[PDB]
Amino acid sequence: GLHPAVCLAIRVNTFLSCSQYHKMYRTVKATSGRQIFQPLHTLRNAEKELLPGFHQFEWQPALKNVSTSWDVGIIDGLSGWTVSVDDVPADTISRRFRYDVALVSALKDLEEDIMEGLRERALDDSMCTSGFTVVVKESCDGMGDVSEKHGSGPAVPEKAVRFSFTIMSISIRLEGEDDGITIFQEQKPNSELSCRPLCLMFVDESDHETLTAILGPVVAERKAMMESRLIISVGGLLRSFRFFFRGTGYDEKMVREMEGLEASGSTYICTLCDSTRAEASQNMVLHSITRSHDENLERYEIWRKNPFSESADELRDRVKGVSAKPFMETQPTLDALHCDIGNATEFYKIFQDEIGEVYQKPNPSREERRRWRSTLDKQLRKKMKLKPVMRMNGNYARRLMTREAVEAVCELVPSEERREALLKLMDLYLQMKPVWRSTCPSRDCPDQLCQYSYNSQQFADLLSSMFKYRYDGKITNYLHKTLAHVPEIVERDGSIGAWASEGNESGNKLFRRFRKMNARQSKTFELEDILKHHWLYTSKYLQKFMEAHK
Amino acid sequence: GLHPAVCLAIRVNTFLSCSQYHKMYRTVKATSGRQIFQPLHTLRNAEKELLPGFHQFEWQPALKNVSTSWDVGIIDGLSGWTVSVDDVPADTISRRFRYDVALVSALKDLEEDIMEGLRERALDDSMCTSGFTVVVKESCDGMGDVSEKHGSGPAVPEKAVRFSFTIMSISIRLEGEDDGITIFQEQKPNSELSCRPLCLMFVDESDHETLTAILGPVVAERKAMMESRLIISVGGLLRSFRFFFRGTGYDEKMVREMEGLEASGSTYICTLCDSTRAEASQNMVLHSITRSHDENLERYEIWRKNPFSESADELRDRVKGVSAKPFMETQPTLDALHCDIGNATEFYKIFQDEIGEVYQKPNPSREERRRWRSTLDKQLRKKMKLKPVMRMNGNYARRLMTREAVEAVCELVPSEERREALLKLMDLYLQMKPVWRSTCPSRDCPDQLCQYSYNSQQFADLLSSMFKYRYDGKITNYLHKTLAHVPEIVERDGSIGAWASEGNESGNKLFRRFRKMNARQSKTFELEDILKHHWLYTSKYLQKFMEAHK
Amino acid sequence: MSLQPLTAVNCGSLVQPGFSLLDLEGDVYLFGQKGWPKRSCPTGIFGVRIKKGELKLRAISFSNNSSYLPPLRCPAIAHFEAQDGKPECYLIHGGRTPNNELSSSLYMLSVDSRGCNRKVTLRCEEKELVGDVPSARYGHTLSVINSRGKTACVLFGGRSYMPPTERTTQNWNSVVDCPPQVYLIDLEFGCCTAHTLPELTDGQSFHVALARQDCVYFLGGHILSSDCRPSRLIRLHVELLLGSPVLTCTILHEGLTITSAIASPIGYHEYIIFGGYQSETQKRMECTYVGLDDVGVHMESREPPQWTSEISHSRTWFGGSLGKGTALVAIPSEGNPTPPEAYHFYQVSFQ
Amino acid sequence: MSLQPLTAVNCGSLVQPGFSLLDLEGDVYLFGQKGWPKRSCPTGIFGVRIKKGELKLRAISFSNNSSYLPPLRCPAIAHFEAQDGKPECYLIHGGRTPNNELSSSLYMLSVDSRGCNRKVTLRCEEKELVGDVPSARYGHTLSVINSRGKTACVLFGGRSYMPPTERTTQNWNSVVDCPPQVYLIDLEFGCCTAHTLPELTDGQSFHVALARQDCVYFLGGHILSSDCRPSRLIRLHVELLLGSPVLTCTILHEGLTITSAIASPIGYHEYIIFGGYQSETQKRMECTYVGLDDVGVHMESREPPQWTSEISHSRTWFGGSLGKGTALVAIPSEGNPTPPEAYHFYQVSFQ
DNA sequence: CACAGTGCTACAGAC
DNA sequence: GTCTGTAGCACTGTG
DNA sequence: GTCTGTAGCACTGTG
DNA sequence: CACAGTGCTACAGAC
DNA sequence: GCGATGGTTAACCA
DNA sequence: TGGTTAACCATCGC
DNA sequence: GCGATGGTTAACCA
DNA sequence: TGGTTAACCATCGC
Ligand SMILES: [Mg+2]
Ligand SMILES: [Mg+2]
Ligand SMILES: [Mg+2]
Ligand SMILES: [Mg+2]
Ligand SMILES: [Zn+2]
Ligand SMILES: [Zn+2]
Repeated sequence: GLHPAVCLAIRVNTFLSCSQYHKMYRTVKATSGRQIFQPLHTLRNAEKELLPGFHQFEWQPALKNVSTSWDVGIIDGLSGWTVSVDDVPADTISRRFRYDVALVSALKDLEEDIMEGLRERALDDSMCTSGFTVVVKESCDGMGDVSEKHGSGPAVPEKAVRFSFTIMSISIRLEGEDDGITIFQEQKPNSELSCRPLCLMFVDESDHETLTAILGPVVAERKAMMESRLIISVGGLLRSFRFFFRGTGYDEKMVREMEGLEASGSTYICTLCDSTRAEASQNMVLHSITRSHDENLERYEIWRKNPFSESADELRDRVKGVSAKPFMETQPTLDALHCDIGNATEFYKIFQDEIGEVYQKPNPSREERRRWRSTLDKQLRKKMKLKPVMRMNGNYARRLMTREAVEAVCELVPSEERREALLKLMDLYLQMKPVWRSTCPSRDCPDQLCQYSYNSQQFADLLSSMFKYRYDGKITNYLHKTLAHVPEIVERDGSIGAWASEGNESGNKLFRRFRKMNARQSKTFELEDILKHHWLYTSKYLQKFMEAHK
Repeated sequence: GLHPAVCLAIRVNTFLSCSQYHKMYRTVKATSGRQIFQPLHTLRNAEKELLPGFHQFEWQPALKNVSTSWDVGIIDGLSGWTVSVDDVPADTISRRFRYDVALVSALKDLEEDIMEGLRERALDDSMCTSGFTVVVKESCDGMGDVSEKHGSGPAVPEKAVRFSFTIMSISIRLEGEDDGITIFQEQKPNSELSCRPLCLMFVDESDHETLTAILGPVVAERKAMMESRLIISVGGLLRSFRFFFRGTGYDEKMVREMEGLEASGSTYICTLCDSTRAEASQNMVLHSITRSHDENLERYEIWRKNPFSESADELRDRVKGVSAKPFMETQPTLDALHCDIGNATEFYKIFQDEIGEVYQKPNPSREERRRWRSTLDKQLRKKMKLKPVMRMNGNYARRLMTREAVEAVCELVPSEERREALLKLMDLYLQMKPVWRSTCPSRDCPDQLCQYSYNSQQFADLLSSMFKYRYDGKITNYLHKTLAHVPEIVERDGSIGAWASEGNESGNKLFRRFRKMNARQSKTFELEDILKHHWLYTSKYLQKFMEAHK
Repeated sequence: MSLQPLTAVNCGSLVQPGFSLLDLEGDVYLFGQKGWPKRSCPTGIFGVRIKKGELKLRAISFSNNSSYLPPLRCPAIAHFEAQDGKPECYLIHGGRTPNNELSSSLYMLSVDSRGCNRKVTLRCEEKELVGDVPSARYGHTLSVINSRGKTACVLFGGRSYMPPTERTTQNWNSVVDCPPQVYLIDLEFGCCTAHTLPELTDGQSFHVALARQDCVYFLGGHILSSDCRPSRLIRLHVELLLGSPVLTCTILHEGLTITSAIASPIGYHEYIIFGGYQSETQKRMECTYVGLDDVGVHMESREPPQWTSEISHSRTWFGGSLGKGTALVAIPSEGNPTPPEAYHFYQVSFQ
Repeated sequence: MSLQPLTAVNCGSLVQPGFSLLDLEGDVYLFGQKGWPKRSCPTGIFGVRIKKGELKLRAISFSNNSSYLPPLRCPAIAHFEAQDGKPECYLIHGGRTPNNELSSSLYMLSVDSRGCNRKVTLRCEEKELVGDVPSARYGHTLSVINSRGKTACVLFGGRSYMPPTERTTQNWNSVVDCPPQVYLIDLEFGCCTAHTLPELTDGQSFHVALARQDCVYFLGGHILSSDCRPSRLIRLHVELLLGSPVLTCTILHEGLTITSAIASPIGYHEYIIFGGYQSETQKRMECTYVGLDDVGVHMESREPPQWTSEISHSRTWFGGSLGKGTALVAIPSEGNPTPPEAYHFYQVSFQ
């Protein structure tokens, strides 16, 4: 017959509801069997191994303010809310894995592949056990429009925030004095099967009380985790690891309320640097990264305290937009996806503006503006094959950003110098497009990384020259970032778009199916099985069972 | 290994994407195989023996103005719109089966069970092949909110219309002089697995142009189909069938739209009778069913021609709601689902009214109405375990009208002779619920059918006396029908709920799962696959492979 | 010769690609709303008034004597001008019903009484048709002729559903040009006799007819069989004689090729032809002044109103004359959430 | 006594179950709000006005020399009355930060300068604390005392997160009553000394403190150790003498058993206690007039206002005194689409 | 430069 | 000569 | 004595 | 009186 | 949540 | 006055 | 479609 | 005058 684990992989990888899988199993058993598939119960006990709270492990030194028990599974995210009618309400439904246990079950999942690396690298598998380093991308995204279930209660919001992490790489260092050798480097970080769901809530991310009240313990786990080395028995030998966290693949609204900024359309645009709106439109390309987490903290402390006794606006100008207190560190960087979409919405604006001629008529009425858009979308429907979307998805963004698509707009634009202007513009943008999209720019697209700065100078001078009528005193957030800070963060991090929110947001799609297809389903246990089945979806130990190579 | 068809039904009946099925297949083959499942191509080959346009059949006499070719599969529902720019647009995308071919597949697929009926009846399978009669419930429903695809075009609405049919029964009459004996009586018509999708459109259903355009051919082959008798070789013997057509399981907006009546809240509130609102409020319970298709046509001619030369309102009062011309004949009946829902929304209004005393205060401020709904839903969720809902779903409507929930809202209303007023009201209503909603009232719940009229009298004058402040000059459509025309119909049919809109509007869930996971997906090719895979879902021959004697 | 953009305010939802604007006794009336009449308008006819860039529609009550016609999409419209003892009619036949069907019942529309606030009571009398009746057809044209001195109607063009042999469930919504036979329609009584003659080898469709003093000029139609748009121009000459009518027709060596064209009567018999299409993709831009001389029709190309980008790049467009040398056109608009005004409207004016 | 139903108009989203209403120099000010301060109100403090059933909130600018406090949800509020040196201040400590934490820093809020038209500048100066300092805690109470004749602030009650050593990531939001030690807070300088009570065997929370000359009455509040609400009433009597304060506490063992009570001053020292809860499924409908006699506190039951059905059947409710005998309460509302204003508001008044 | 599908026809590599 | 398996196609849904 | 299979639970989504 | 699930614990019927 | 009916009231053209 | 007149309402069903 | 920023303009209480 | 307070619009990101 079939091995139980292999079968279980057949199940979770093909998206099979346990009910549906029991249907199939029963059938093939009763009809010409001699059963092949293993019945539900052996599957259920076979997956005990994969889920967190299985493999025994220990940190050194022991974590500050964390439980030492390693067998703990799904926990209600409340983390002890005393549910007094008098106190803050219990409204939230949440289920999360305790961070470190999730981490070990995700990494002990890669034991085979890190052994693979150690063998392939021609390193001794027995030698150098303690010199491991592990780079991990954490991510968080809110997802609206989640149907509430009738249930027993509690009455709970229709928004759901989903929080996850992906293991990007593991590299040896010790002996020392080296680059460190990369044992494992994830091939497709932009895949949903590379993303392991950590936590599940029903909360709006604009509701700060509740969100901080759930995610607080998690962040604590992080601040502890940055120090101690992990210790796991792996591949037969007990080895010691390290952990590097990159908070990345957040949308900007989320960065700003989590990094405690004033958001998102204010006169202080950039997360990374202090430049104002008009100040940034004045000179675009030249900026240096300044603001970080520790900085945001000291800034809050000099806002809340306000030692020099400045009034509202001068104080707001001293701290450059730090009002709220940041509770979470985020490595400074630009999301590939949302920046792409942002630039595409700005270009949507520009195209709209060149349908009629809007630098000749400084303030046109709303009517012929709607008229203009209808023109633009009729055209974009004909050529480029594009439905007039409500909110702009990244797919649209990728389809409209081409020389090819810009051509469709070139047709309507009345004059030649403008028609040529936005074409030249798009060419300039596409030459700089892969640097924040492509996985590893250093190699994949070397010259476009080499020539970026000059090219952005070109672009910005095109704006300042022929497009100034729009960009006189203003420029968008993301467009600013992409015309300023790309070279810096690439030559620092080494990659961008490798760190993209793409992996995480895609995860949201899975959530929905899992909630609908693989849930209980009731408000008591839903997140239980969503989170479970999802974590079982991402596991490489099942996935290479599904490879069954060739 | 195992049989191709059995496997095909391991897929279709478990909701398995062909790609996913191929994933699993490849895995179980490569790992300890000795392949078990059949590769995709023999599945695709196997399902050609089910889908319509397979089995050869013949009608006598020949169907008027319909093609005689029996092998035809999926047809684009356009029926060849000439797509001149200058004519009416080609905007709609549609895929339908040719009606009769669909039927013969959905029937010869019941061949095993019809022979089963013959041998079980201890009838001789060779004798009496002519006297077969088949009663089929056709249905239609609009489903809003369908995403466009970016596609090549054409520009197409975000609404869909899904038209289907279920075979309800087959009975033998000949020799003659008898009841006719029921060979096959469907056990669960309210299941989605009993409803076979016949036609699929992307069209708004309040768009009469395109709806009548695409759905026209269907109705025509209907008007032909009710006359000629079908002839099918079945069980080795060529046998002759008759067909009976019950239009049922339509929403009322759809009804009114299709018979050319006023919609839906007008002064003529009845599909099955001529009474106005006031006339219905005065004497609630006594009405005799009048309305039908043929004289609805005569009515349209009276309106359009206006032979006696009458003023607009005098003419509209004479012909009583007939302005438009009826396209399609439907049986004069009450949909179970939307009636449960509509009576429940009426009751929602009555409870809401009985929180703050609304007969003491002839009119409220909107603010205190909002207040009343707030308290109502807060308490309802507290006890009855019901979240507040934006629309009235049937499930909510079922958890709503009970003694439980009424005694839940009886806590709020301060007056103690009003409490047992609406309580006794609900008791009466519950006592009259199963008569329309049961599958076969004559059998299932004989005394409630027996005592209906008297009971509805009680209900009615309970309103007219105690509740009159609301019901003085007005009442709900559905609430009118259910207090009048239930007894008339269930002795004209034998059931109401058996004919309900459940089978069809459960089919929407399947439309969305299939389009989303079992479609192409390109705007051109998608409907083909939704419709095909769905038809394959409903097939009995594929379904009975899923127990095989449990 | 300029355009102004219009806002449709409320109720743009009742305009659809096939429709008709009837100019009689001053104010002009929209006809053929989308779908069956909602009881906000039990008649199905809207008085349309344009003030200060604003397009407005108003319900028109019907007189007690009237039959209430369905909202037909592409009927043949002919203005029957005021004279003894009729005045004054808009003749409509037959269009095609919202529940998709073709009428083949000729409606005679007229004004009755007013105002008092300048309401207009209208009356619709379908005229029964004796003799061989013109088949159900749509998108054709009909026009008025006056000869010695008897007045009648001439009916020509259009398409129809397949004849009840080729009739099919698979081929239904597929149409075909009707046979090239004109119908001479005596407006009293309902006798309409069919007529034919060799110079018509095919049914033209969506063509525009113009009528002056017992002569009718048909601008290029759309032929389905050979799927092309003849630059040929039809001229028919009818002599009404007791007891038999004589029709003689001829061709113009060259002329205009356009389908689905809008005609606005600027002068006496001279209309600016706005025009729909030169081709199955490319739509007609240049506008053509068409005068009618007793010698023969002639077309002077007029400098086309400067087009805003939208109306120039549209795939399809439609409209009708408000009259007064002024016409209304509409461009289908796309974006979501649906505007929900399915059409942007433009007023276009000559002189 | 009666209630007037209120409409929230705009700005209804800035109230959350924990919050404060400070009555000083005429108009009363909403303090604490959902989330961090937005730029519509960089301070976070809102002036509130009620006119003709309308509840209005407006921004309050801060003076230059001021600090800016976070929107604390359940702080201990004490009105420090007009006297030397600077009138008149609302004392706030320490609340719970929207980014979830407890501010252990005590804020001193004073009125600074008006006008002109309905405009008041407020100055927020946190007073640094030398000690012996009190822990971060929330939902407790703080009240003003005057003894011979030196003035101080008595601090007691409340909850906190489990002590740093025993706190888990699994048990965090586990929250325990703080130890039963009062703090005597000298308002200058920041020295606030801890003091232990022979009569207090348990930590109390959401209790309601009242105060008059050198005396404070703690009206009953929730205990999380035994999960019960004591009917007993706490009396404490402080005597401030150089160089050490002497506090004595006693019990009067019959009184109200309540949690989260709204105290609205009507007369000189006599508040009405509106009041939050009987049991944890039960909310107090019965309103209690509380006078303070030098002999001892006494409470007469007042006939409760007629409760409309909604406020009668709600699960939870909250509010604060507008002052002058008038108070504001709020009932959480639900239906979808969301209300959007999550709370309906009621005004309630004595006499 | 997201990714893992989405079902089907086309055409190759395999006994 | 039949059986089997991946690539081509345009486009998806998560933002 | 282990293995296997259905029932209990509250609630779904299509309206 | 919709229905076929929805995953899991409970407890029976089977070698 | 969208669309259509019906009547009350209120804006406005003559 | 008169008929809009756009509006706003509550009504009814999807 | 939703929430928050920011500037111009406009309603309104003194 | 003055700043409410609305009100609207255009900006910016989800
Ligand atoms: Mg979000
Ligand atoms: Mg429906
Ligand atoms: Mg519908
Ligand atoms: Mg997001
Ligand atoms: Zn920047
Ligand atoms: Zn009736």
